[PDB]
Amino acid sequence: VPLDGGRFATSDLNDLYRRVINRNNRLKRLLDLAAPDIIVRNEKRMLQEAVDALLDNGRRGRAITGSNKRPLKSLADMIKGKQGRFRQNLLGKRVDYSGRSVITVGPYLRLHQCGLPKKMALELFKPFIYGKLELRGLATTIKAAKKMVEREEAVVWDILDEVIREHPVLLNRAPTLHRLGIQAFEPVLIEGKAIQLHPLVCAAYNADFDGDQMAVHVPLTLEAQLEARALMMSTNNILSPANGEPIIVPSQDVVLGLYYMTRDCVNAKGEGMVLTGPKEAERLYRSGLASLHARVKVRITEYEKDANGELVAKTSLKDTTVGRAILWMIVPKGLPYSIVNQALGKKAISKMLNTCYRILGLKPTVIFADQIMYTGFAYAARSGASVGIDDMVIPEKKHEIISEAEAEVAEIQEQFQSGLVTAGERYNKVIDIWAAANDRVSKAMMDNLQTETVINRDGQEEKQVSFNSIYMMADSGARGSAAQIRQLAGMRGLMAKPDGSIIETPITANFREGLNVLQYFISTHGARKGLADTALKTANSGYLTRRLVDVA
Amino acid sequence: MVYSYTEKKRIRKDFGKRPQVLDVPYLLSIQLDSFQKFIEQDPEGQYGLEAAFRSVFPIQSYSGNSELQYVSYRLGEPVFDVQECQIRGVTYSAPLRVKLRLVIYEREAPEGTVKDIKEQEVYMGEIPLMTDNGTFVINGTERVIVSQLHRSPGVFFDSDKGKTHSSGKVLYNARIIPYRGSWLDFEFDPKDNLFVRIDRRRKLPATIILRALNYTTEQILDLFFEKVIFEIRDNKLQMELVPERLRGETASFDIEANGKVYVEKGRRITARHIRQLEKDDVKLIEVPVEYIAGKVVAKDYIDESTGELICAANMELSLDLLAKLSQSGHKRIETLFTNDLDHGPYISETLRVDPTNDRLSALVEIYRMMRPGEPPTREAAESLFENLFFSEDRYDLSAVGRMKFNRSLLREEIEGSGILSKDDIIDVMKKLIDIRNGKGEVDDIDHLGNRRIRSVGEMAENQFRVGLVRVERAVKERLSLGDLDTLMPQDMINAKPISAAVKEFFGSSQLSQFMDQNNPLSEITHKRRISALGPGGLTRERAGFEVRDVHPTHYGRVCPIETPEGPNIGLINSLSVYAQTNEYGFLETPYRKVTDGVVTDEIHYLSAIEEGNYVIAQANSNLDEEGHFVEDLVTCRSKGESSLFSRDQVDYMDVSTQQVVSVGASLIPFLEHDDANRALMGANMQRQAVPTLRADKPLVGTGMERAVAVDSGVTAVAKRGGVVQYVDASRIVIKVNEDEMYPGEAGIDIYNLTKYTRSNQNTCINQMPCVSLGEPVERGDVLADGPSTDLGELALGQNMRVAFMPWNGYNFEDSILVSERVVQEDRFTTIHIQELACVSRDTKLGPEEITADIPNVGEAALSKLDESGIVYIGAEVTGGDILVGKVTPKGETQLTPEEKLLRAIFGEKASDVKDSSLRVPNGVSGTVIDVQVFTRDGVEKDKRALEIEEMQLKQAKKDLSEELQILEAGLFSRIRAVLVAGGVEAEKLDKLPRDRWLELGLTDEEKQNQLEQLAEQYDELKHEFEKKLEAKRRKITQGDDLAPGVLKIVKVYLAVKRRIQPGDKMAGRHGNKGVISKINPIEDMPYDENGTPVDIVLNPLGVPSRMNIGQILETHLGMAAKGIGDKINAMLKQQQEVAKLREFIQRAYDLGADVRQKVDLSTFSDEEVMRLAENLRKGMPIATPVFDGAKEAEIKELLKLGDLPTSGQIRLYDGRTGEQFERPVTVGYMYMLKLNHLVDDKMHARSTGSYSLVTQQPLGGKAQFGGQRFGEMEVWALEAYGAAYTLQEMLTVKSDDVNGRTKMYKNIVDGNHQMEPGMPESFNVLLKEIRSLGINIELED
Amino acid sequence: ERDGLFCARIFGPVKDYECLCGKYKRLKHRGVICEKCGVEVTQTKVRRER
Amino acid sequence: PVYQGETTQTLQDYLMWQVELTPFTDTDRAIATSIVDAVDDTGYLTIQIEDIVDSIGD
Repeated sequence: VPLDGGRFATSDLNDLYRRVINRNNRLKRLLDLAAPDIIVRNEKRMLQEAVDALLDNGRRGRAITGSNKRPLKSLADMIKGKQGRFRQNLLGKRVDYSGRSVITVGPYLRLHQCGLPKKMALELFKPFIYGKLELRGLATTIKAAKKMVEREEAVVWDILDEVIREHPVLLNRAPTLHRLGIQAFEPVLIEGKAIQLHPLVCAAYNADFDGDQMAVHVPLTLEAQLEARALMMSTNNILSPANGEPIIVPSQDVVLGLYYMTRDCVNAKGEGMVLTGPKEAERLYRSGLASLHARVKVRITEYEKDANGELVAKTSLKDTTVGRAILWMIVPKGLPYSIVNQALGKKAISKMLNTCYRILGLKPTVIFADQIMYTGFAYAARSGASVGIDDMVIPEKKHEIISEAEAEVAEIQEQFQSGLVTAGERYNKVIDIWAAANDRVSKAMMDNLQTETVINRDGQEEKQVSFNSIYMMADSGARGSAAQIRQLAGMRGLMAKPDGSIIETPITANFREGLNVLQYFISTHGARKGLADTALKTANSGYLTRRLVDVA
Repeated sequence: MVYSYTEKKRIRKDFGKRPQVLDVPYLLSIQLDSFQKFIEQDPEGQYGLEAAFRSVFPIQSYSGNSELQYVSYRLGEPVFDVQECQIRGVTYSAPLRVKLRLVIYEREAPEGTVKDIKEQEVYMGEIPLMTDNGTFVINGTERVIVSQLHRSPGVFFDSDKGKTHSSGKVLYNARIIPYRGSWLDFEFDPKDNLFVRIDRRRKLPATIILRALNYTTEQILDLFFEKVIFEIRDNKLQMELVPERLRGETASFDIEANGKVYVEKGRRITARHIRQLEKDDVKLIEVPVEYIAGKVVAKDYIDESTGELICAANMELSLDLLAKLSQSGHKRIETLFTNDLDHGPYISETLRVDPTNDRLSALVEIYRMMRPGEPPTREAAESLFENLFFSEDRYDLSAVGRMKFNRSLLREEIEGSGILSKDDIIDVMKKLIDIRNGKGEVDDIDHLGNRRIRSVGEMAENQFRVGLVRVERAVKERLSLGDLDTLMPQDMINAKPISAAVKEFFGSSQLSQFMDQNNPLSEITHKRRISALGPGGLTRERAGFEVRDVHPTHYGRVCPIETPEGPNIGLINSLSVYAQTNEYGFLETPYRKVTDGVVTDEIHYLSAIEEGNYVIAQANSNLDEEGHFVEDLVTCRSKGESSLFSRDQVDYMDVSTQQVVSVGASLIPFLEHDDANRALMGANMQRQAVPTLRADKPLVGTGMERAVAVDSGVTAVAKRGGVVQYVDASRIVIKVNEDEMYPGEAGIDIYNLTKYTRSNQNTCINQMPCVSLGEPVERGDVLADGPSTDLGELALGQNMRVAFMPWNGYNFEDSILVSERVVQEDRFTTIHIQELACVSRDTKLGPEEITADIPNVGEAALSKLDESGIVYIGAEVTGGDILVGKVTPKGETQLTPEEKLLRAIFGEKASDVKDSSLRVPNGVSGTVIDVQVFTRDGVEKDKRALEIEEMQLKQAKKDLSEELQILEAGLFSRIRAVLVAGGVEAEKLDKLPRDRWLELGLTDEEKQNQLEQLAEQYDELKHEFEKKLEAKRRKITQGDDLAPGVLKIVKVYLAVKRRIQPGDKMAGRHGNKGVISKINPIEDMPYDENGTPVDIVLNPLGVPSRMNIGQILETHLGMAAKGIGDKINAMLKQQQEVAKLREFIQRAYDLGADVRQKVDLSTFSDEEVMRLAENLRKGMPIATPVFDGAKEAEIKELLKLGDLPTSGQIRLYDGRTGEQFERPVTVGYMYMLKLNHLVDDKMHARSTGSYSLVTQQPLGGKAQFGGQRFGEMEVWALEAYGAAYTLQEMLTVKSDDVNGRTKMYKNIVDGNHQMEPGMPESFNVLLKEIRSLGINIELED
Repeated sequence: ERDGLFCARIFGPVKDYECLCGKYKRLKHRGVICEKCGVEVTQTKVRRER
Repeated sequence: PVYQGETTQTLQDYLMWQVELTPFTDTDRAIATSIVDAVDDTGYLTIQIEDIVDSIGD
């Protein structure tokens, strides 16, 4: 351990060695002088103890250091434990070709691409660029190629583009529980310092785009590239190895776009007329039709594989909407028309892609998936969904329900003070009454946040589904759920935070109005418990995975 | 009315629905309030430095007739100030000198003193002084010692329910921990066996410790057990009956109460019969004989005639013994109760297991048990047991343990001794047994009444006491050997151990760490944190789960919001804005006194315990005009559970709504509209807000931002504010008025700004002025604005126009789309002043002199260096170039002809030195601000130091000149006023003073005298200034003290500048974080009819899943404020009249309920109105309290006022296609904060570098070229794929194999693309390490 | 030092092809033991295998 | 502990590094090391040229 120079400050591994050496030396020198039996016995006992402590200082050793009371590193602790030789000889050693760049998003990439910064390159594919320059004659020697790479001329970037043309690369994230955490991609040079990533494969790495550090490994040999192309390539593993279900399914934005582009209204702009089917896209970029125009007739060519999987065409002039008609062009031929003529939620496109992979194949499925992602991003950008303070409304009968509940609680406590009801019975009855009140408030919230959008017509009332952004982003399945929306308008609930004990008075506020200090303070305990539980469960899950893998 | 003319430039529109009674404290008096008593001279030796001397200083020699007395101590003046200690690199401390006394007594004479040596003061080390605000200066750095939370010393009763044997029982134990000494526990066994476990040792036997205190068996039996009555005469067996004690389920037989039988034999028990027997007089009644077999004897009884050992103690009586105890004559044999309900035999059940019965045989068993190797010799068995926890020198509780002990046992007296007594343990065990029986409640562990905070005030004292008790031993051993001799007081008192202990405590410890200088909020948060880790408290970080949780007592003493989300969650806490330390060390909180239904303006600081006795209301309760309540049933807390109470039962009330909020979580707008998790993460990310070039005011506002900024100790204030005369980019002078100044001073104040100085995280600390010229400044007003500040308020980030909408999937999940107009406008641009330094390291063969003419280097590369070899300040050093030339003198050779010829050919190069300069780290660039240089005093160098020297000196020259300059004028003025009507002209005296022409017949009396007097004064002043600066020069050129080998260092400060990029991570106050995804041009950004494209685009999918309505409200308020500011800017640009503008401002200010009053035209002089309107022409700031912010109706009204849609949404167009969005999108200006984690600071890649000597592996961290660990989770993914070949090439070839990586490199350069496995080096290292023991292992075939 | 830890005459030499003595300091002598100091001049890599 | 004694190059290993990259045959490579190993760190080689021919053993 070479220090500043004054004191060497050795690694305390030869200290036990020099101790044993000098102890044995003085013992051998004393043996030649015929020492008394007690002295030589004590000296040999000390030598035995020193030799026994040299091998391991964790058994009656209690060895200290010159600086502090640190245990001396023996020849048995550096071979076991979390930090040791068996965790440096197994897969615990650091490897070159690191990566370590922030992950961003990219909507122009495909299922088997990744944005690789030009600055991260020229350092990873360095021996490859050297060989390329040596074979192209522009590099007479190795020192010349190194000098040309150090100066970063114009030619080395073209040589790099030529080399990285069809050379597969692989990506890896630090937390990798399942095998999907390590996939392969075709690297594409992009100016910048961050690594782009496909939005559909993000779910595979379980990221949330708050970019952490990543890892980019480069296969050198030919067989490694073959394995990364045929086994580790993202276009090969589409289903999950745990239940055989597709995981490349679209996400919130794509789901939201596909749900907004597939929605029927009552009286749209220029509805009723008959359309050819490929003409709906023309009136979209103009003013002759709306995407949400219902009761529209447009023929479509449905291809079936009845006769030994041969494509047979059939036309029936089905009634649909402009949006679904436009989306049908994205839909391949080997799919029917009864799969897009619906609300098209989150599970809808999931089972659509599942049936597509089951019937039509892998490559057409990947094509359909990327096209779906493209059109979903496009329609979600064209829509312009936003969340405001008016997008949520408190039920008008909420104050009355709360007054009735508090009057019932007052009657219950009056009966308790009268001597007819005990403490536990009154407590449980108050809990049940508050639960019933919360359930009724939650039910009344849906009365205003669902099918409560009346539009003028011949009958002046039709009661169609609402177009609230909060409800459209929830019901579709993009992001959030009904329980979370309940806290936005209704009441949060009992919130039994301390040790699971339920409080008699529940929080009767919502995240839109102004909560009280005490209510927020009470609610804070649940989040503190939840965060600690989430922080603690990770270690247990890791230990369980480690043990199961080591056993099986 | 309004005040603070400095603050009166930009008045913030605060709402404040609830009034304010208690003003916000200094908010940073905890570290300085506890450290002040450590140095302040106290009248009595109770606490501080006096308590460290008066405790254990008067030590006495071993009968050597010597005494050590203490008179007083004093702290000397520091050598340097706060500024020079950080520049040079030396610690900031003050020398300690104390006057001692050596009293020697002559032998063979009682109280006979011959002489004393109490005439010399000894210096004992330098104590590190404290800076102006909580911080310390050590080795040029700035560290902070966080206060630690510890359980108060005292008696605690744990429960451990359902964790003993999984049978359903509980073992009520008891513990007593002192402040300094050994511990003591009393464990309970399911078999009703007590333990005396001490210091977590093995399970001790039963209560033998009481027997070792001279208490025999009969004494303990009479103490813990009570004998009611017993009598036997002529086989009558008559005993008194008590209804309270002698009871049970049923009775066997023979139960008569003075004739008539109340409870028949074999009958059910009735309370009426018991009441009738207790009411009537009942004497001793007869009892059967079968009860004698069950009851146990209490005391030892013997026969009158025979004195044998029959009828011993702790032995149940039998029938066979009855006869032998009937003829003996023992008529009264007291017994026990033995009731399984209340009075259990637990004490007697454990006494029968004691191996010894006598005190002598008992005190020797604990000696061989506490110490493993020790024989019983009757020498140390008593001393060690008395010195373990009964001696003052080894046991103490600082009266806090005594207070908690007297409070837990219902004792009234609070004064006691530090050592423990017998009755103390007696009462502890009695209360433990009572709690076990069911008398008393179990104490709470995580309760704040049991916890207390320790700052440096009571930690440096303990450190000094530990350092002094070591020198006490040396003093004792030196006063015994050679006492009868005259010597100096500083004979053996060397302050080496004390200094070493102080340095180990302050410099490098577990509580002393570098402060966070990222932002003014970061440091003020770090100074107010509370940790539980360190030398005490729990055992380690993996201690428990129920401790790291919020408690109902955490209402107004700590912050349940601010806490990390890592492995130490819950352990770290934050103090509230109204929290305060108690005298003992507890936490107090203020509450208003509510009497007879009205609220009194008086406040009281209630503690954790006292708060549980009274009824405390809420701050969110309505208040009448006369201090009454609107609703009779107000929500109040009584014992933790809040409920409705009447207006007469209310005792106390909260102060404000932000009492449960800390100093950082209170800067979040609409906190109640945010989830407890998002607000938490937003307050956590707010600590790391990186400053920018121009801090933009938080138009939204959250509250006491000005207060936080002025109390963060980052800006400059104006003490004794008078009139300003000279302003500059680094210097500001202020002329104090005649009222706020004292005589004997010139009357000027000087402030030297801090421009571009490094911090603990390479963040530049720049300052900016605020006044232009001749502006009246009051006392306490902010003069200079530092980093992240604006006109005195806090500004961590910048205002940005946002729009929640999807945009081509660039804001897909949490990515923040940023326009190109944000990089162009130089927004979010940060400076980074990193600075490396090259040493000298003078060897023994030669002194490597830093030259400017090194070998193996072209003249072009040496064109940036100086004549002494040092990079010119201002040079744009980039890449890797020479920064500080320095050649090491390599041991030259002898003859060797070639050298001789070579040497002559060139000269002063061949066989001379080995070039090794600084060289800017491969990956660093930027102009070099300035270079510092320290040289060992006495070295004939100072080449480029001279230039620097002059600069420093020059600054000081003028610094003290101005003050003197003004003084001179007065002198002449006085002389000119004294020369009035003394035969002197105007121009004559104006042309040249010359001491008023040597008093040329001014009055020929007092005139000359006055002149003479003035002359002396004038001359005196001259000499005064001369020596004043004389000392200054000395200190400046006093030299520097480096290490041993080092000769002369030269630190160079670089200075980069980063704009934003698609890899930067920004966040907001609400918790919405994310990285950039693309920098799109201005045209692609959405817009509307008017224009002004948005700069930032966010994703609205987070709002439903993450309750963040607070950010929507912030956006709306920012939009309204910007609308009002744009209207004001338009009115100013149209050059409208002042009356219309003032009316508009008054109308925009006075909108709302009767919550605040503010009117113009009453104090302003028509000139300050334009100044106010000019500061907020780009938008006026608002202010909304933490839990008392504005309402939706007020926001909608403020939106309608600004001539815009009341809803808030607006129809935006498309910047790419050119069409219009059918759905309206919310717009507005929110606040964004830059973070520290960037992409140009962590990104690194490599293919081949340097590996270690062990197993030949590369480096892991961010070295010059390092890799990343390929863990088991990665290979487990690859084994289920078929990457066996990839695994084979990644495990040996590119990681461990030495020849393998080289052959792979060769094959890739050639273009072969093959692999040879070979064998890694880690397996060989493993085999070599295994062969080192008595184990054989070798590879076979 | 002589006959100690990290010493000569064992554990390979401190340099490539030269003993601590100062003779046979080149590849001309590879498998011979110097008479001055008995240090093999085999290789430096051999130090981690002795 | 601290057994991370980072290694280096300097015209012995660096000189040898270049040797491999270039196309030198077995007899030439072998010879190369002999002369690349007689290169004194200070500057030039130690022994004469003829020495080198005699230490090939041919």
